[PDB]
Amino acid sequence: GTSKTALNKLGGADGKTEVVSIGGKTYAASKAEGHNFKAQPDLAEAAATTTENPLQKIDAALAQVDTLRSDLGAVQNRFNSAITNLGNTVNNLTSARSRI
Amino acid sequence: FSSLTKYTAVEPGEEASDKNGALLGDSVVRTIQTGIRAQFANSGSNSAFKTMAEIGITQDGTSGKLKIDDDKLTKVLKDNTAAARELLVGDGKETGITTKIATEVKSYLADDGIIDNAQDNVNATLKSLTKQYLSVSNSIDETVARYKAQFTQLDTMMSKL
Amino acid sequence: FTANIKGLTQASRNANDGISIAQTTEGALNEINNNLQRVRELAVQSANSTNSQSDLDSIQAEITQRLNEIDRVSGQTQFNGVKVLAQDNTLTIQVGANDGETIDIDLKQINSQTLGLDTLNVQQKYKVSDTAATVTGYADTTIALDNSTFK
Amino acid sequence: DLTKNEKGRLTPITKQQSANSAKLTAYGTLKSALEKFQTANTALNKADLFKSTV
Repeated sequence: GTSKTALNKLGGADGKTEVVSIGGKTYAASKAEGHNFKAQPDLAEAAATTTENPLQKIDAALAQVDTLRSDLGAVQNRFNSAITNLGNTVNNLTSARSRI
Repeated sequence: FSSLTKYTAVEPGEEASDKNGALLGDSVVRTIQTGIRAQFANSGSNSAFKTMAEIGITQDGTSGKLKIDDDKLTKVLKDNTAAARELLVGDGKETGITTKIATEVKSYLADDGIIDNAQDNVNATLKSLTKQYLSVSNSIDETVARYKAQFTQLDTMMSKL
Repeated sequence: FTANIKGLTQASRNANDGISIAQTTEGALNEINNNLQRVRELAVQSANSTNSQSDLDSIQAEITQRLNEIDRVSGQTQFNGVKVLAQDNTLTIQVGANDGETIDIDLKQINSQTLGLDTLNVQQKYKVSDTAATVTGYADTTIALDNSTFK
Repeated sequence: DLTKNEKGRLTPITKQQSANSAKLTAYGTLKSALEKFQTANTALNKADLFKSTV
């Protein structure tokens, strides 16, 4: 909660973003405010200058999409199994109580 | 597709909800949506503009609606229609969005198609559930027969008194 | 059995949480694929050098800013404590004889900004035109003559 | 106990068949959608129409 006067690096595509460096790591002051430090003590930011080779970044993004849809399918079949199991339990118990 | 999403979240405080979503317990439509959206991303164009970037066809920020820029699309098409010709049409024989979409739809309508297989599995599942319904119905009939026998017995006992 | 009632209720809410996970994963997938479409659009637009670099930089800045906006609005929506891009949490279904086997789901830190897409810049930095001895502006000062000598 | 038994026995599995029927109807609706995309594709895939200079 205490603002520190310190040397701030360049950040952003234009470089006009005035990125404050805290603890030796540069954190973008634009999104630093309003973010919970407890969840992510050291978030990633735009480094100095630029990062080239966009092809591997696009490949990583599409891999992320693929793993997200795979996780979605896993969750889908998981709660489908849970739902069918609980429905079987419910109908078995209601048949039993009708019999009893 | 966004209309196919039916969900009513419930907190632990309230009891169980009877209503079930129409498209729930089924992920094949989600797979179809993902495949359609991915194929919509054109990358086989003969021109260097593989993407529809220069034309101005922009998808919505949060959803798949094409927030088309009317003035941008108009100014681009008055700039050059050849870019549009070479963008999605391509060669016109095999390359192009329309060709692959049509081929995959023709695959889907057939027996090997994923939608046809999904509906076949659906009818098989509902026939198994109909067999279960028959089993439960005959058990109900037997139990009701016993209950009616007991009711007639009670009537006879009350008549004796 | 009284524990049966609470077990059934919590199992139903766990299934509802799983359905919410599926729907929010669909929402996240839609958002990230929209972002991917925008990013490949930007890459194709910036591949050609005929367009102005200032417009490309402005578009890059806009892409980064609304990517930040969508990431933060996704990370500030936490209902029932389920959310993927923000926190690491493990959820296990209770084995109260209702479920044959208990399954544990882990929601880890999953974000696209780690991949470094925001770090990208379409235009390489150029050296600024430097003027020597421009002699413009001033510096604010509060110094004054010494009190003792002046007095 | 007649009312409880009846209420239990009327609709034990009907929700599953209703869900299956709703899924079939959704399949039909998406089938109609893909037919309208076939119509659109037939309309547009014509490569000569971009040559119009009337």
